[PDB]
Amino acid sequence: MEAKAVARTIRIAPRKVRLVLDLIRGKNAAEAIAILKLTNKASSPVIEKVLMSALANAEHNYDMNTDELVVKEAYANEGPTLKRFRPRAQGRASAINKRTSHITIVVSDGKE
Amino acid sequence: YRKLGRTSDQRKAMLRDLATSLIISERIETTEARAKEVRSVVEKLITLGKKGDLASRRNAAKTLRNVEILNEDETTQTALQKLFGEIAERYTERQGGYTRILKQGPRRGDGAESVIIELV
Amino acid sequence: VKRTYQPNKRKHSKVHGFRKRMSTKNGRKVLARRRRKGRKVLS
Amino acid sequence: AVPKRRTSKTRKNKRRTHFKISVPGMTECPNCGEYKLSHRVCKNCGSY
RNA sequence: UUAAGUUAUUAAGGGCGCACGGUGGAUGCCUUGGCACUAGAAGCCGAUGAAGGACGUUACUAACGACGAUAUGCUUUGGGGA
RNA sequence: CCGAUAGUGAACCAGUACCGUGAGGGAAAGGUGAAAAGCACCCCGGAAGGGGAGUGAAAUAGAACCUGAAACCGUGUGCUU
RNA sequence: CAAUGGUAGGAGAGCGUUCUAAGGGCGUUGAAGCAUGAUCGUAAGGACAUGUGGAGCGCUUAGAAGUGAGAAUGCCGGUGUGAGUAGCGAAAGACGGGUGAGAAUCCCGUCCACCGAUUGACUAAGGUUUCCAGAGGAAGGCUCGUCCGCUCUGGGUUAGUC
RNA sequence: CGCGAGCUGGGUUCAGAACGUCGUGAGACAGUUCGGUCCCUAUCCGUCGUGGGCGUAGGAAAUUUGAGAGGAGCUGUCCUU
RNA sequence: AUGAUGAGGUUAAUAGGUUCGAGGUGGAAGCAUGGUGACAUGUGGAGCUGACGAAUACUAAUCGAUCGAAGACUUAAU
Ligand SMILES: CC[C@H]1OC(=O)[C@H](C)[C@@H](OC(=O)NCCCOCCC#Cc2ccc3c(=O)c(C(=O)O)cn(C)c3c2)[C@H](C)[C@@H](O[C@@H]2O[C@H](C)C[C@H](N(C)C)[C@H]2O)[C@](C)(OC)C[C@@H](C)C(=O)[C@H](C)[C@H]2NC(=O)O[C@@]21C
Ligand SMILES: [Mg+2]
Repeated sequence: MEAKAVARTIRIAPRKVRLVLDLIRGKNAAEAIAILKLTNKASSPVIEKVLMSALANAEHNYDMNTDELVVKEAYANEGPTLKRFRPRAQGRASAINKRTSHITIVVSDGKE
Repeated sequence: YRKLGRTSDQRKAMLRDLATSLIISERIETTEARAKEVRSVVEKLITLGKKGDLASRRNAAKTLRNVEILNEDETTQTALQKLFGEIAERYTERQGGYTRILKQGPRRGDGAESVIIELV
Repeated sequence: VKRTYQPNKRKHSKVHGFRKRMSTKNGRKVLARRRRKGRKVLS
Repeated sequence: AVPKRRTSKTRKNKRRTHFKISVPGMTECPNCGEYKLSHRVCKNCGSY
């Protein structure tokens, strides 16, 4: 029915990963893969791999064959942020938040 | 024409170097803008080669870099000689073209549309 | 610009350093406080 | 030259309504059936 | 059909409710460690080299204890018990 | 009397990170489970991760590990514009 | 039958939090916390049910207090907004081949360019292992990274005359 | 005494110095004189341009009237009569 | 600025190249003659010529994909 695949503490700020996931929401598996592999953004390779894992999970665990799969829902939410600093002018230091992302994708057969 | 995000001396140099390298390899990979701008330079050099008179040889020597190609059987000859002995004959009957361009997908480090400019 | 602390091992160990603090009673004091405090670098 | 007040969540989400990435210009490749970008060479096959 | 009049639909996005996630480390429970005392010891250590250190020491090896070239310990007298 | 923003500055290799030329100043940081039983194998991936299977009473107890609030960030939508 | 706006302020009655004494109770057949709900009292507030939770905690009377926070440009810790904005720290790169999961960014080659009283060679002060050869890619490199002054392993400094 | 998050900074109003005057003195004078650091990446309203969505009871391509709105709006000399 | 606007996508002159020309510059190269040399003369208004005008599919706009109507009531005339 539903296959799950998650990538955690990915090193991409969640605002940036969500821009690519706003395309594969609700599309077919083949079309979704073609989008990711052709969208020229940074997060795209890391998501094409979370999708891949879900689909493999589906086949190997549920016999859910990949020709009928649709990204039921796919989202991304914040992760354990890493705090750093940049030496700025006049002795002052400003902060730099290197963020992360918890990418989730679930693909469904639409059935029960 | 285009400026390629670069000065005049650095562009003159880049265009002629890219034209030479194309002549060496007969197909190269680069970004669209520079392919679109080397197209004319390489096409004009081949024209200087379709005549072969000493004037055109001397005049095409301005652009090409001085490079040496090792052909099969350890035979050696320079870019001018290639242009005027192996490429003039190939396009003696064609009245234009001389080059094609095949767009490719964006590269990784940038969003630059890489292309392959090849001698047709 | 020439900033402060142009390092120099000899002067560092001359103006400071164990034997210099052991040369004056007040020098003997700072070692006393630093041991009471349990410091690891005494001079 | 400093924000006189906060930009509420409403205003924030409102401004970024038009801030989105477009689906790629992809078409199916005639030799292999895999998707490719239009006017580019298929990277899976290598055709036209 | 034509005139006049009236009224949906829309949601790029937003709001409000609700559901489910994340982030974060409040709260509750907990104690290794502290705080204030009481009663009794004890209230001098050094040229016999002190107090405090530095280097070392293990089968292998950095740190912490312990130890000192007899070094991750030796002897002896007693206690004990795999 | 205090229960981890408290109680020592220090429950944890703390007068230590660290800062200062130096006197000196001076932190932050406890909690898996009863038992480590600390996840044999398989699947995607270069790996990090994950998803099954298994351990366990429990694995949204999987080592950043008890409970897990709010700010904040998302994904759906019933009613609205 | 009369009275009941109220600030500085006076008076009175109370609700709550921790602990203690005693009495009486509840608890893996699920305590405290946490979340939700359309419940009760005049208020401070009190219950009940359902979920998570995996061991303590209520009630009556009375005692004691580190007892109630929304403001102190308060302290500590988290997370916002500005915003996918400013910035990416003086400069010339191009292309072929190779390596890899991945390459404008790593290795080799050709061409081109910059310095050249120096961006070259030595040697002091200072720093101490940054030195060398393999290997790795979390983190650090203002991007990427197969690379490195980064990480792991093993090595490397030889004087009668300096 | 419009306008410095649009500009200058000559005057004036910091610290230096000097002359005249006052004060025993330190110093003083709206008395002169030479010199003297002008920071800010625009959130909102406002304004100048430029897109997308939706509505105009079907979906469209072109030509349009004009409810309104804005811009202009100055004037000399010579000759003739 | 970007997006818009406009000219075009093979049943094609939209851009590049090729050919011819306008305009600009001013006598290319190699020869032969003359000079000891520095140079000069003829070839030959030659040679070169970014955006400007025209012709030509030689090269690239090849393949394909997405969005987009079926027309409400009420009343009056018809
Ligand atoms: C570079 C960035 C920094 O900006 C600045 O320096 C700017 C330039 C400065 O502009 C001005 O000078 N006025 C505009 C120029 C006015 O000319 C008239 C002739 C005069 C004079 C005068 C009089 C007395 C004294 C004095 O007595 C004395 C001493 O030593 O005692 C020292 N001198 C120099 C005096 C000189 C800011 C903006 C200044 O504010 C302004 O001052 C005034 C008090 C009031 C102004 N308003 C309220 C009317 C105000 O707007 C401050 C004070 O700066 C010194 C800003 C404060 C906040 C700072 O400290 C920041 C952090 C700066 N510090 C720094 O590093 O970044 C800065 C931003
Ligand atoms: Mg500095």
